[PDB]
Amino acid sequence: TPPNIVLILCDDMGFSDLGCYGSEIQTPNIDRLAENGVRFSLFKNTGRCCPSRAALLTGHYQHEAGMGWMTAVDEHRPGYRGQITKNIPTIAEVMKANGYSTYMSGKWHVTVDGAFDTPNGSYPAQRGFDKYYGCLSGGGSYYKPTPVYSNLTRIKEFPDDYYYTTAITDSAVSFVKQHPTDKPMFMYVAHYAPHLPLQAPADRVEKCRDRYKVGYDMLRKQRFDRLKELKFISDEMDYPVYQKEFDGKRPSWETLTPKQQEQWITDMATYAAMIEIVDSGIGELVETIKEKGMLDNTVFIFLSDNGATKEGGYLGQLMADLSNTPYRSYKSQCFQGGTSTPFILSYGDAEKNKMKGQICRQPAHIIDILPTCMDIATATYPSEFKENLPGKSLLPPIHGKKIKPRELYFEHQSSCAIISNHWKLVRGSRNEPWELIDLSADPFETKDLSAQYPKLVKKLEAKWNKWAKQCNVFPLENKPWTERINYYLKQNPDQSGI
Ligand SMILES: CC(=O)N[C@@H]1[C@@H](O)[C@H](O[C@@H]2O[C@H](CO)[C@H](O)[C@H](O)[C@H]2O)[C@@H](CO)O[C@@H]1O
Ligand SMILES: [Ca+2]
Repeated sequence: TPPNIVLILCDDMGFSDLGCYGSEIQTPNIDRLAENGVRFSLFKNTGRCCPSRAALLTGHYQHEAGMGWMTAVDEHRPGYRGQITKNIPTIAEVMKANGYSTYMSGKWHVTVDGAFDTPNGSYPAQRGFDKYYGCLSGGGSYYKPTPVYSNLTRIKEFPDDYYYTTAITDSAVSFVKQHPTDKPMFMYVAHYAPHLPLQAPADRVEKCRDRYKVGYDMLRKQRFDRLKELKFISDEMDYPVYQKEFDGKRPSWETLTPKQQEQWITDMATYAAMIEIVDSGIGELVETIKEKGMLDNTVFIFLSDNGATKEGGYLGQLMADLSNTPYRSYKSQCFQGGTSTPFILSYGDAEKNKMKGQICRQPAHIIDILPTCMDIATATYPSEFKENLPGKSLLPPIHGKKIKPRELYFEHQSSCAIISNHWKLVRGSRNEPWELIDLSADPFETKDLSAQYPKLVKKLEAKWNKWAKQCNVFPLENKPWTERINYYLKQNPDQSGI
């Protein structure tokens, strides 16, 4: 059979949150996949949950798939349907067409929020997955997610010790146990952790608490120094302290009150525990693949949907500053902090890892997941659809072939970016000017060159506008969350996603 693929996606995890990307968070099972396999330094995602999940599932830019913004509202306009289109197959439908058994555990977040009570054609088990267990929602608690579905069956009752991360791991383990080993398996594990709220069993929090007592300044510099030791960042690079995003008043650890420090420690220890429990679960899933005799014919892939968030509030922004090290800004904008993710690709067969323990510096985007999975599987695109995938297989550069130049596109809430070769043109919103960043010299986006290269600003801006028009990105929208939902509910309260 062609190789099994286990595709693991964490939620709002920052660039340096894994041990193998310089973390104080202990991720021994993920780090072992990295040691066996390859880590990417320049893998980017969209900056937000629903767009990243649409792009991952389709291999297309988010607006082409109908998810320019979020499942919170269907805007009833091209690019912004709050839901993945029927008109582009998902990775599950592609793998199924090539004889794969398809399983998904965890967070979907590409079905319109108004369609949570009855399947509307966009549910996981209607879009290529033979088995699904998880919550369709992008939000909610670890103790009672809603709505939870087993395929198309609504689950209303939960055992008294329910924890969503544990249920995701246990459902994935159960799918592998039941998997007929004469068939290839495609397994998507969409973890909720470390998405808010901050919830974890007390023993795992207390296991993490001590290391956070030193505060974020000591921990953040230590992550930076580990990123140099690990060869993610050149020895000469200065430790970046970001002031712009804190309105010029970034509070040093010593500036917080005792009560604020104690709350930051508890919050970050809880965040760490949430990731450690995912890592324990990855351990369990790897153990199950071994027991089933599947390891030597399995490929593991790990990434995050978007950078760490400041949505938790003031102390949450300081958590996200630490998590996104060395990069600026957060989830929901197109700077490096919101868009940079770890990316690991690990063959269970040691001999199939041609860059064992190394970093691959191929620039890449979450659109690359589907063509990479099709290359692993020697899979053909379903014959009823024209194959127009904009992304690239990432297999050639980890099998010794030369890095290829990329042109990558970003938009979220009128935050916009194009990466073209070593250049990044980026804006925080339509209310902020384009900034031109030389990523080769200035990966932390600290020095705007736009005044120095006005012709290049114009060329990159024109490339971005051509992409945006072609992908149904326009018009841009930046109304904040509640105002935006109310506006489009008023325009058209049909949130059925039919
Ligand atoms: C109640 C309310 O209006 N809160 C909103 C948040 O929902 C929103 O955060 C997003 O929430 C969705 C919910 O499915 C996902 O959890 C997503 O990951 C979040 O980005 C934020 C956005 O800034 O605004 C309010 O807090
Ligand atoms: Ca997310």
